[PDB]
Amino acid sequence: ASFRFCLECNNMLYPKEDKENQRLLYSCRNCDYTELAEDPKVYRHELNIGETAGIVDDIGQDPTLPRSDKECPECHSRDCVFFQSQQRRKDTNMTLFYVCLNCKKTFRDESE
Amino acid sequence: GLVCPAETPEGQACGLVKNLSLLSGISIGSPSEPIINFLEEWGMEPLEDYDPAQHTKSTRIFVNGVWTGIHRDPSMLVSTMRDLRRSGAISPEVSIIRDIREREFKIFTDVGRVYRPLFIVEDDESKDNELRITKEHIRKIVYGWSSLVTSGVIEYVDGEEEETIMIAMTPEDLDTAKRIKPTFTHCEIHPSMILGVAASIIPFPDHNQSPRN
Amino acid sequence: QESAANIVQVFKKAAPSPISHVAEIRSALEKGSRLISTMQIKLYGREDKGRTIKATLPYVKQDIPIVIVFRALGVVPDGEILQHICYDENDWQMLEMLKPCIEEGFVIQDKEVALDFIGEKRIQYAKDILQKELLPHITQEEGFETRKTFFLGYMVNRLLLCALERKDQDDRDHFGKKLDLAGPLLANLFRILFRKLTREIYRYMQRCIELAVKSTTITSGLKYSLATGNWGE
Amino acid sequence: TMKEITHAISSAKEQVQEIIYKAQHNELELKPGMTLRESFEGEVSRTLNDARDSAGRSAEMNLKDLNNVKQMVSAGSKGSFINIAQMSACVGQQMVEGKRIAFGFADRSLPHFTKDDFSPESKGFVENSYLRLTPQEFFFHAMAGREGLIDTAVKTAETGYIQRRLVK
Amino acid sequence: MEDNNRIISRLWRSFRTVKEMAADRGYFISQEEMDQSLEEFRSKICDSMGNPQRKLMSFLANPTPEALEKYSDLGTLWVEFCDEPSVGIKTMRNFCLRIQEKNFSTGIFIYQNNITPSANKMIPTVSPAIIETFQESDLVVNITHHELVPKHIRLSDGEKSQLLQRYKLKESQLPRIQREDPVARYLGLKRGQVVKIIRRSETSGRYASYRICL
Amino acid sequence: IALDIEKAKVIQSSIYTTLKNVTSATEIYYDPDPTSTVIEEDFDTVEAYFSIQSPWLLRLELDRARMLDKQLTMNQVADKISEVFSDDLFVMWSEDNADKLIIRCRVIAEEDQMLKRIEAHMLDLIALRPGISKVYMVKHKVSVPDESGEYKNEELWALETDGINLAEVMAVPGVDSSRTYSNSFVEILSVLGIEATRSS
Ligand SMILES: [Zn+2]
Ligand SMILES: [Zn+2]
Repeated sequence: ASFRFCLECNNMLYPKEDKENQRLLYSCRNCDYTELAEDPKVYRHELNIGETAGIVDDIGQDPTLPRSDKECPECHSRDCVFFQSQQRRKDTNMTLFYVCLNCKKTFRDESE
Repeated sequence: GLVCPAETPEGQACGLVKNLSLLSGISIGSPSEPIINFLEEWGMEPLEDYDPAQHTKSTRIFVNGVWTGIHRDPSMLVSTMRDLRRSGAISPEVSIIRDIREREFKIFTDVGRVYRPLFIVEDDESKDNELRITKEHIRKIVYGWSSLVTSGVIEYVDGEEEETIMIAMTPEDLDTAKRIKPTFTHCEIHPSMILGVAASIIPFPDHNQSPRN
Repeated sequence: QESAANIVQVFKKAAPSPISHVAEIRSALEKGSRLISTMQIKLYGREDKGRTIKATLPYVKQDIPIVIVFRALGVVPDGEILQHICYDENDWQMLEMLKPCIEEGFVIQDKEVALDFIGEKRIQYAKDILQKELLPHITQEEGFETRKTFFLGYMVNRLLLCALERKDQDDRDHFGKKLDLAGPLLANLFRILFRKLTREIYRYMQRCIELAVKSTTITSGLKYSLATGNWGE
Repeated sequence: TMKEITHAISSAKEQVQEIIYKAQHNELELKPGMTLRESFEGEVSRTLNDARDSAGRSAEMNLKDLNNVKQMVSAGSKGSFINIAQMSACVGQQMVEGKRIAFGFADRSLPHFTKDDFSPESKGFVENSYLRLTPQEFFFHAMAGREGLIDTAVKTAETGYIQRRLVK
Repeated sequence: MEDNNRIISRLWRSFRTVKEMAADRGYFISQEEMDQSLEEFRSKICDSMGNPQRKLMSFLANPTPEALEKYSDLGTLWVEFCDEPSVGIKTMRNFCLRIQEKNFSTGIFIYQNNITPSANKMIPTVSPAIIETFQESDLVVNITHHELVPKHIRLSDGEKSQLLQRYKLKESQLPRIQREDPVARYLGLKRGQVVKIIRRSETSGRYASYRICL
Repeated sequence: IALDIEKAKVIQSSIYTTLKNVTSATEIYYDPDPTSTVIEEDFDTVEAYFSIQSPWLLRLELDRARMLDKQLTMNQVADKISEVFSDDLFVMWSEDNADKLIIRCRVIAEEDQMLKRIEAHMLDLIALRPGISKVYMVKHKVSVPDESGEYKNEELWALETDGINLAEVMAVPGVDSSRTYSNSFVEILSVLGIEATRSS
């Protein structure tokens, strides 16, 4: 989605239809500003984002994390740290995400 | 570490009455400012004027439950306060927790936080891979416990700060008779210290059915 | 005597309830009177129905929809409100959630009305409950409105951070977040006493149409407690 | 025999490391009605249990018709298999609320552990015998017994109420 | 075949059940009249395509040679069905009257989905005779048939005034049974009637209990 | 039918799966032309659906692995959907072969508000295959009379539920409304007569 606000009075953007011309508009109900549609996509629900949870480079300084001696799919190092999805869902899965002390990649262990 | 697992009354109130381990102690109540100041002068751009997008992954910092602004690269803000405590310039009683996995900085002066003591590990060996303390400090024991702390050889870890450290059991190690045994930041003074007055008199409490102890 | 104060907690509230999740923070001045009023940043609309966010303030009958709490604070435009809550313009999910909320307050467009809907006589009281009752720790001064706002933002954040399965419900029994030893006890106790002495010394001064301090309330008061085991007077 | 057992825990340890590898790859299907995660436990549990079960059984048949403890068990005057087991072989798996020692500390059993350690040495499996527990084992074990003591101190009077009612 | 092939299969089981209840109540009925296979049933109460017309199912029945021996005045019963999946207070008078004149004593309407609150508010309006209402979806399976359901039985005001003398009972001291009880309805009890229950017992083989209907 | 393995299943799925449990995501795009899309991976799905409305769109992306578990069909799924709303909601869908399952649709004064209330009414008030969730199968020990007299081992499949409705799950073709049993005695009494109730 990545929606938009508006210059002038920085507010929320509500959409309206370009009847006579057939196309999408976005607007404001505080002033008058109006801009065409950025994308035909308007709303999403999604019933897989957030597994990578904030991974500052410093994620190699959190001593409470495990050490695996594999080798990323790019730099071919041997100092990686890991975990499971941070998506706290009793129905999630258990695949390992790895970060490398020599890049900051995101390679898994998955195979399906 | 903080409370004895065994000593606790049967029936009625059971678990609502806890006894302290031998090593545990309670915080007392330090002052905030000598650390609020010590901060907004070492990288702490005050909350007052904040901009969420210019400062994206800005690690936010808290003081006794108040939000005193964020900080840019913290990795150092961290291993500076920690060096400040070990020399003894920010009471060994204060708690500092860095939760990278969320980008935040916990500051605790509070009065009533149970804490225990541990040996510091620090891979500080330009001669190998080790407990800051050595067999020279030992046999040296005008050398109290106040010095074992004023030299950064031991730290007071409250339950919160505990969360972000890695403790090694047997300092050393970490026969067909003995019990089969299976990043470190601290080591355990001694496991037999997780016990309080009560169990401390029990012989081989590590050989009886726990409910009996 | 063993739950610590001034801290953010988020709890999931059972399938049978108009509320989904809620975040709380018990607040009290570490030194000075010490109020025991907590902040409730609710989240109506169960995990289905077409999901607003309202919060509870001290002395206010009903609850207020976070948007207003912001404009009533000193932040009047949208997106400047989302400014405080969310710290990553590329997190549409969270932001989405907020959307319906913004609509709630879309009817109040400024600081005038903001502090109003909280019922000239009424508007003035609105302020009060914000400078001396609202998240009273931090400080109850005046020109810090901004600060509390970032909190209520850090809070509304913590709420969602969970309602989106990214952070678990707060561990109620994580010992680190819980012991008033002897020294402290005498404290809360002494005050209760010295304060009756304080307003006692006020009566001798309110009769002299022109010594008095009965230093027995602090001696005998202390004894009673320590003797039996009944703190409170 | 004290050896034959050790390696019935080692092998049992790997039949766990094995299904953990095969889970950290999504190489297993969800047994209808159960969560992919839950189904992971369901096996670990059924693995350690069967391990422990014979661990003791090796000693059971290893105690002659002169072993006093055995005698006091056959007579039927005190204790049972289980008892011998936990004293000469393996103490067992510890547990509260039905699941092996939780993660009170974000993603770990004790601060002495690496995050996300789902193994048995972390979730509360005391591999040691009373005759021989390691801190970890010793602790979990306590957390397990602690649950026990709990209801023996709760069901004690609520049971009495339910009783009282039936009477009146 | 669509999903209407089944809305027949049921109307049929619901039927046979009615019958059974009618013979158990204490009326005439052949085991066959109950065993009318689904086959030989279709072609009997259907029109064209393959839909069943109920207005033609309703029927009467009467007190067996025996029933007149214990219960004298037990009148004649009448079971009725209707094609109106929502029958109301109007199509009602057709029932309320049809018997108040023929003079039976037992009315039994089988409402498909539901009768109107205006309607049924005209039942206890024609005594001595009495009328009952049974939902369709509740007679698909004869409940008596269940494993746990033990056999019940009515009792002449003779067999009753006996139990009482024989046990020295004050009526109230007798185990009761609800008027709106599934079985109570099935055998069509009334406030004051008794019922002997006879079930298997892992202690004696058979025990004999009694429930009066409050 | 006693040890009829497949007969077991055949009843299981006849006794609760909702659209909500097979939908990976749902989006509402703006497509004003009822004869082509602003979407790529959809094109085909239009043209191949004109041989043997509102400009507002609503797309659903169902799960593949989820359609094999509770077992379902686009034909069915939609069939249901369609007959749920009926003549005031035109709906379409791809075919089980594709590498992306989808379902487009439109209605028939402010539509962005309506086509959103109909977002829920789709994910929480629509069943595919009440109070009867999970339903497992089991092979039980049932002693029984051999023709030759002696009692012998004749295990038979049985369906255990995870919820309770009786009056209804009783009149289902394929069960024995003479043995059914819920531990909810409260119910039993209401359905089978206080007596049977006691028994429970
Ligand atoms: Zn504008
Ligand atoms: Zn790399």
